[PDB]
Amino acid sequence: MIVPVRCFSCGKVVGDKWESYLNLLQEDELDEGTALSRLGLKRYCCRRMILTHVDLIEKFLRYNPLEKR
Amino acid sequence: SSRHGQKGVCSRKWPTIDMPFSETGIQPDIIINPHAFPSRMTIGMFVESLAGKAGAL
Amino acid sequence: ARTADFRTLERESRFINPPKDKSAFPLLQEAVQPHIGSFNALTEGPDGGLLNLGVKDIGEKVIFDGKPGYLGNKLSVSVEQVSIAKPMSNDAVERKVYPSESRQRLTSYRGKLLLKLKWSVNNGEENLFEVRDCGGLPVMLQSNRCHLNKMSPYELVQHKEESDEIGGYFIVNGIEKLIRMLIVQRRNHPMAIIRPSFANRGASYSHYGIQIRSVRPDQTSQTNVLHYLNDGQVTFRFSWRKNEYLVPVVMILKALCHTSDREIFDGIIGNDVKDSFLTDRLELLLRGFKKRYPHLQNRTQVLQYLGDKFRVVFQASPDQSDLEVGQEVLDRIVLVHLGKDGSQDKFRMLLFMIRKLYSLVAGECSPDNPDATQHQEVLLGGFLYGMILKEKIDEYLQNIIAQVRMDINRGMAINFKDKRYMSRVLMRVNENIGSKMQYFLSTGNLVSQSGLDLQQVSGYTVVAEKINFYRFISHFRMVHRGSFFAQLKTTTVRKLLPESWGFLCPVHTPDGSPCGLLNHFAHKCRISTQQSDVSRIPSILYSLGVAPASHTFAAGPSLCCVQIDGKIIGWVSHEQGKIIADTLRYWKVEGKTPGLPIDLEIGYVPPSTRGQYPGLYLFGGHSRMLRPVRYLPLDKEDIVGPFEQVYMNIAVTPQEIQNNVHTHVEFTPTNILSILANLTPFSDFNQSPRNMYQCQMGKQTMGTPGVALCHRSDNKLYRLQTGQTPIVKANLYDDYGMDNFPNGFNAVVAVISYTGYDMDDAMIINKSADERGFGYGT
Amino acid sequence: IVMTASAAIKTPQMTLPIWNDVSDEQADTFCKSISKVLLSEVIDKVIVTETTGARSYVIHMRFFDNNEYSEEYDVSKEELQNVISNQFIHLLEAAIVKEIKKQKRVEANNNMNKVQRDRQSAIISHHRFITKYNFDDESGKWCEFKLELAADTEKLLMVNIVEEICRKSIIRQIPHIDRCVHPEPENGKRVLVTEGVNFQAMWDQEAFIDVDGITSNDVAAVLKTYGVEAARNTIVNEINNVFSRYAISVSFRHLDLIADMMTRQGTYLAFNRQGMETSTSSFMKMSYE
Amino acid sequence: YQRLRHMVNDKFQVRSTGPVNSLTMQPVKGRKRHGGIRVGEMERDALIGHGTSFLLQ
Amino acid sequence: MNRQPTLHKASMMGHKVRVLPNEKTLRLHYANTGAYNADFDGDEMNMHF
Amino acid sequence: SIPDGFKKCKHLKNFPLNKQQQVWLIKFPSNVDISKLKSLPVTTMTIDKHDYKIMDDTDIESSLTQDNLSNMTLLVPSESKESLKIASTAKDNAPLQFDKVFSVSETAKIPAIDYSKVRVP
Amino acid sequence: LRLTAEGNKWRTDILKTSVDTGREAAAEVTNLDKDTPADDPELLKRLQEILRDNNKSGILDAVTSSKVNAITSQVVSKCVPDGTMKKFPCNSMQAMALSGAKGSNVNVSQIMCLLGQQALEGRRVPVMVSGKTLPSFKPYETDAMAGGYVKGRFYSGIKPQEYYFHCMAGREGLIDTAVKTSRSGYLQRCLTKQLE
Amino acid sequence: SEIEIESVQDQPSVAVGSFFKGFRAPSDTTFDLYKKKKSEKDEFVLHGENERLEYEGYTDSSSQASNQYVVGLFNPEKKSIQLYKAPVLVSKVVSKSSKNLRGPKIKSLRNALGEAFGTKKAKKAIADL
Amino acid sequence: KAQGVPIPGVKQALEKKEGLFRKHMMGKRVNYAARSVISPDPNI
Amino acid sequence: SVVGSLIFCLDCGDLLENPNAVLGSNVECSQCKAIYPKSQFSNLKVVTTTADDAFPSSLRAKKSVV
RNA sequence: AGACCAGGC
DNA sequence: GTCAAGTACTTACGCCTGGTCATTACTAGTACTGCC
Ligand SMILES: Nc1nc2c(ncn2[C@@H]2O[C@H](COP(=O)(O)CP(=O)(O)OP(=O)(O)O)[C@@H](O)[C@H]2O)c(=O)[nH]1
Ligand SMILES: [Mg+2]
Ligand SMILES: [Zn+2]
Ligand SMILES: [Zn+2]
Repeated sequence: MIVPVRCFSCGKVVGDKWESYLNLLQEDELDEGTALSRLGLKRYCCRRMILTHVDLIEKFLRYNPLEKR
Repeated sequence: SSRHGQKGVCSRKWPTIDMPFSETGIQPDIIINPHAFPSRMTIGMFVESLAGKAGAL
Repeated sequence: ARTADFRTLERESRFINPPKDKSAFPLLQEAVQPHIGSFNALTEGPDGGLLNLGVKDIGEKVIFDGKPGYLGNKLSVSVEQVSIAKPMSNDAVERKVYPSESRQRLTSYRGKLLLKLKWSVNNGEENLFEVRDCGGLPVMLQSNRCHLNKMSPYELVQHKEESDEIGGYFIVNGIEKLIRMLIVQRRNHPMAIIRPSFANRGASYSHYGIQIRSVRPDQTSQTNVLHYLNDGQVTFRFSWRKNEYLVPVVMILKALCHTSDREIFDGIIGNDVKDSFLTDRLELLLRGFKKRYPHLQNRTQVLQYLGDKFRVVFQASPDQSDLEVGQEVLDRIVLVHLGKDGSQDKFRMLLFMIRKLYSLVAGECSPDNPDATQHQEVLLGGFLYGMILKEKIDEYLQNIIAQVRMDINRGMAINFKDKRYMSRVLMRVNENIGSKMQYFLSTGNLVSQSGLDLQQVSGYTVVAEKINFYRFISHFRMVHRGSFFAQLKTTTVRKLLPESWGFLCPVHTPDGSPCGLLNHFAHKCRISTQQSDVSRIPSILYSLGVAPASHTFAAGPSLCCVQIDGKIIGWVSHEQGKIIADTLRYWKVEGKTPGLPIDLEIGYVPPSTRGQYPGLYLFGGHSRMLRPVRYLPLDKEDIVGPFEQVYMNIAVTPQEIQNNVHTHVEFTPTNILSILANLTPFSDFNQSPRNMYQCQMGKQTMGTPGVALCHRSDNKLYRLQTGQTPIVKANLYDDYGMDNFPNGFNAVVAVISYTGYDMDDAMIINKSADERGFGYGT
Repeated sequence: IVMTASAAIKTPQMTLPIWNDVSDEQADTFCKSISKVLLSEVIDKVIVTETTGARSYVIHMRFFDNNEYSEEYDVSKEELQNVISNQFIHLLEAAIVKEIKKQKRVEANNNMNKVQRDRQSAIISHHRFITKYNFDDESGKWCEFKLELAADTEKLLMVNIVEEICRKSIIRQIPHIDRCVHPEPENGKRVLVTEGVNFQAMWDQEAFIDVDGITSNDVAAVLKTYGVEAARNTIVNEINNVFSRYAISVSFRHLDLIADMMTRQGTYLAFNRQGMETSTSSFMKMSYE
Repeated sequence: YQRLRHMVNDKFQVRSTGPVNSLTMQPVKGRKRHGGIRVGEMERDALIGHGTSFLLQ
Repeated sequence: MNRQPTLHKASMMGHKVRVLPNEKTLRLHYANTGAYNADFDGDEMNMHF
Repeated sequence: SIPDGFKKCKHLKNFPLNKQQQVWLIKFPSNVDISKLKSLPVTTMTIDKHDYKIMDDTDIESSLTQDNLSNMTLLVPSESKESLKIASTAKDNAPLQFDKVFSVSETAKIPAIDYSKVRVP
Repeated sequence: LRLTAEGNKWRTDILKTSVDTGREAAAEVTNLDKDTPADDPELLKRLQEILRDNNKSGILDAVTSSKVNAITSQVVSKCVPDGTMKKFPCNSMQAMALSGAKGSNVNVSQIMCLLGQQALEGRRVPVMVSGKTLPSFKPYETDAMAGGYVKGRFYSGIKPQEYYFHCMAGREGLIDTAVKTSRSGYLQRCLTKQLE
Repeated sequence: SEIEIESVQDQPSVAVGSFFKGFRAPSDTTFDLYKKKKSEKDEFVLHGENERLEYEGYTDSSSQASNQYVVGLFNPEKKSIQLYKAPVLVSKVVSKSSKNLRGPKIKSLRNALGEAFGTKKAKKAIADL
Repeated sequence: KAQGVPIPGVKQALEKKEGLFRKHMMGKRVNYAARSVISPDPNI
Repeated sequence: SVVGSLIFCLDCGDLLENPNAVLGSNVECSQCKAIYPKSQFSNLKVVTTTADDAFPSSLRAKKSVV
């Protein structure tokens, strides 16, 4: 739903790389191979988190019960 | 399950220091038996394993 | 260059702000157009939708006084217009109730049903038009009577629904019910049928017969079966209530129009006068009618005989003469898809149906397989919802006569012209039709006093799960054959037949007891839901070489018959008939012709030796099965059907085109598989029972049902916490918006015997993966 | 075998051991005598000619060449005349009279030899309303006989009538036997398999068939003629070769008791509600169905 | 992979005693009604074939 | 222990018990599964005490 | 018993009925300008720079193997130019059956499949 | 489950023999002469007569299946184990197939050599009313591929018209699994009550 | 080859009727030709009379919106032909003996057993006991 | 045996599967029993 | 007006009576009430061959093979 | 306790 | 007395889990209200 802290297979902290990854794809126009490599994701167990994370919490957060719309 | 009809219950949440590990440093997080393949002939799961790992690299 | 791609920068942007214009992923909405577009067709369209046309077929029903040899006053009561309103709530001025509010109340999202009556007296002295609300009718979501109709995915979020939320389902008592599709015999086409159960009708019944399933313009059905007798004659068969009737057809042939007795001979026999099989079996028919019925020598005397017999069971009034109730037999039973003012066209089709039955017993034809999807048609669930709405306002229009039946019998204070008398009797009848529809959706049972033209009686509604989005999209593509066929120890109805190429998915079928019976569509198979044009097509068949059906004297397999939607347009030879099957195909794809639609199905059956009955059959009506294909001269999209497909050579890939034998090619060889069958990766490498398991298990996964889970109130719901998009995925995965609904996790899977705890089918997980949130769900 | 005790078996057979002395050519020509020949199997086509105006039928029927059917079926020209005379017209009259009752709801000259007039005179004498008969006495190619009706009768088909009587008229039928086939010798022994069970009629062919080695398929037809213990032996050998096709090994101690339970009364009792009506325990019968 | 909805927690029904049926005094059908599993006809005869007879009773 | 369909008599046997501490599932050895005809794709099977 | 507008024709035109002359019933679609035509094949022809297919339909109104099977009886005017009668010229009290039936019909060329542009390697 | 470059050359040259098997088997059944062309009007007349009968089409589909299964045995006995890239005992696929751990030789035949003839209820793939077996094939062709003989291993993959024939045989195994046990379970139910 | 055309009769001159095989009539039986001036979708009515029959016909207004039948009279010595724009009329023979035969208006339970099912008859045989 | 959806009489509470002999005498629900999914286990 | 074993009326197409179930010299139409003589209705002749599939045999199968 | 529906092996 | 043609009748794998639905018309009565 939101970015997983501490990837599943080895245990490297991964959860802080998500918003830097969207920076390294949008502002600095890099492909997904370089942008995972610059974030220190060398093992492919780490590399399949940030590559394939859906980040579906942004679709959840548009249903706010505590504000008029 | 996989996406190729390879269903099966979990059997023991096997501890990390008792799992196989690579020269890369990783350890898998699902072990599957190879004997579930030849009677079932789900080679689309074998070629997904190449296509998955070549994709994440 | 990427061979495929996830779009991270696009799918994150579409999560932040949904599009203020029309929705992205429009291919997801084309998978529910058979459900949405059928409910639209019963409310709007030509002639006021398919519920105003179903009112007109019920007509006027009368009941007389006992006040004095006239009977009294007529009371020609009727309905003339039914209309559905959008759901509104009453808290003074009415507010718009949105179905988010209806899920939380655990009520039924339903709109107002408004019938207006026609309380006529004395054949038109005065009329009392009074609009009467008949309870809350359950409206389905994202139709033209739902408030989610023309909403953007931005505005669907602001009304709490979901961004790419497809409708297609009814909310009944807070439960998202859903009416299934049903596969059934094609309309307007008499298929020659061999059944051993045709011989149990009585004495000397053969096993040969023919069977047309006509449909009225309000999508209500009626069968008309001809049996062959070994005595030498034939026998019509129908059913009005839930019981059968058996008429000799020469009575029906002499009732439909004014006939010379050689017209019955000239219609069956063409120029093959020297055919001794066909003459001698026809000797028994006409002499056997003059023997049994020595009277009845013109049209108006046959018609009074047939009206007197079926008078007491058609609930005919004491007003109706025997002659005008005889036409009421013919207007509502025999080949009703021509309707009134089609007595000649009903007559020619009967003479066609005799000769096809005489050519069946001669061995010169083959029995048409009723289980093969060549001869199949779809009940859309919306048209079933209009078939049931006709017979609940037919019964309601009869309940207000059974109330002035007792009022005549018991009471006396009766004045049919009084406004307060109408307002007193209508407070005594059960007007609540919307509860009789909500009972249908909540239960599935089909309570009708005139049991409809389909076999089963239960299981018409199934709870749409929303247990997974793969499960939820699968309810809108599933096709069930019937509950008659499940409780049946045969095998040949469950087989995968090659006529289902690109219509039924070969893979997506549940293992176990519903195998072969419940099966889904290929994803490009779309169902026609509205009447395509017919009107200009005979004007551009007569100039092409067809001599018309009123100046012909032709029948039999030696010629070919030209039929647009079940009526004979004319007669033409086999050699010319194949030219104007190919010329209309070139003219319907080249869309410069103003009368041939692209959505037309031109089924040409070439002449053979003891094969199917030859003839050119054009179909353009509702409820057909259609799929796109690419036509090789002037490369464009051509839209074909199952009856059409079994005589043309479409090639599966543009490299296997062979010289001068192939006409079409598929756009891709992936539009034969279903929604769920295209999403399994490298499907052409698995054993086929293992591809059929992923279609079953993959829609049983713990995934994400939606994102409106704060505003849902469903009794059980499975949500997986952190889902991912796959590395290995088909290009249809990113096309149906399946990134909106993750279902699993890219797991580092080691194919190894290492453990001993995973041998037979078992598997194990890393422990400290599951300590880190691997595969978590609530 | 087990559940229904079907004496009306779906496909009865019979194994006939050929002797070690008689020839293989002496077998596949011997089976042409046992295997039945319908009158359907010799007729090319039947051309009727109905005349009216005193309705009168001309039932002309065309065979094949005598060098063609007597080679295949070994049917003489004289025997084909008797089946028409003494089997076919008698069954044709049994259907025409059956209908008229219930409807009330190229060739040579004639005087070649007077035995043709005499043989015509018997058919007019013995039958009901046949007024002519002739048979191809030099080639056997055609038979032709008139058939008269009155004007009271409505129209008969008399082709569908004539066909079905040709399908029921038999040239040379051994009773309850349809076809005798000579397959290849499976595991040494010479074997002749028929498509019908009649042990009495196969006891006449001593010189061709070993009569003391005839096993069979129908476990009730061998119960009728070879006593009880041959049906007990047939039921084991017919239930052994249903596990032998599928290569399933099940021992002869289970197949013995299922045999001996089904023949425990001397008759052949199934395992169903009919075969258990002869039993002491009433709650066992009240538990089954 | 995929996680299916067939968890163990919708299983592991166990009964020592509990509610009984009214007109038979037999255990009740159901996991949620805290009832027993059935030993039907196909389990009864296979409990005769061992020759054990106190296990049948 | 017992597993449906109880076709032959060796689909309903008698076992000793070793009580295991962790999770809510029965633990069967592989030699027994040839005679119960049991795979581990979600088979459940009875336990009569 | 005459419905609305159905005016009865007072006077009619010529019909010269006497290897002799033969009566042809020829079909035309409604979009054919018959008011100036000169040729007719036995095949195809040209009308307004467009080809039309022409066949022989003798074996529908009659048969090609059997005499006297005609149905379309021709109506001719009387010996008054005032009313219509059955055609009769043989003193047999039988209608004058048609000999040759020509059916002018539309046709259009389907292009052949270009095997070099759709068979992509 | 790969084969050598020598092995696939063996495989793809025995499968070239199957390009004329469906016509030689058709001309044997219909009793026309050998070396008749596949578009012979005398052949196409009698093949249409074979389709209309159930019993005459049972022997067309039995002689042709008897020959394409003889092509199958030539492929498997040459390519296995002699044309395998990794051999026994290092070949983990064939090690658990020879030793009976899990699988069979007919399974590794479909994985590594040839998927084979797709058998229906004793027959080949069922035919339409027109004579086509599928819309991809011309009406009444004497090709072995058109009657369900597929030449694609699971390692390389099956063509979309071979995939649809493999779904017919796959469903039939699931239909006999589900509904036909109601016929055998009542056999043991009748057999036990008498013998209890 | 080729066929030459002399003239085209643009007026209603002759017509075509199609009854059945073997339709004859006495020679005094003459016919009537009717016409309403629409555009060139003409709709005619045939009417005729002898003592004991009526001969009435009509055009097929559903099929004459695109057809145009023409009768020709060909000289085989020449190649010339005339063209007569003649309609083709659906026609029928109306009798006079059985024309106005009619029963009553309303002939004042078991009545639906002439057209009933094979076990509908067996159940009402039980209803008489 | 009674002409008339219908109400089950006292014969039909005995006859078939879902009767009394087959459903409640030849096979019964039992106490002291469990049922759960199985997982494989060596070291047993 | 004679096709097969049956006859029709020349004036309205009605199926006439059986000419041997009706008395001498006259056959009357039941709708026109026009009368045809019994002469010109001399004999009703009809040939009817069996359907060339009605007799399946081993010897029939050798017809097209040879 | 049933009727139906959805399943699991 | 013997043999039929047609009927009437019974069967149809085992176990396990979830959900939903469930009598309708009417008829006479007591009470509400519009009325003079
Ligand atoms: N008596 C019944 N047994 C069944 C039924 N359904 C499943 N089963 C049992 O469950 C098992 C199901 O096996 P499958 O259908 O999956 C065939 P499959 O090749 O997938 O088995 P594996 O090779 O073990 O995976 C099988 O052993 C059956 O004995 C049923 O309806 N009736
Ligand atoms: Mg299992
Ligand atoms: Zn990692
Ligand atoms: Zn007449």
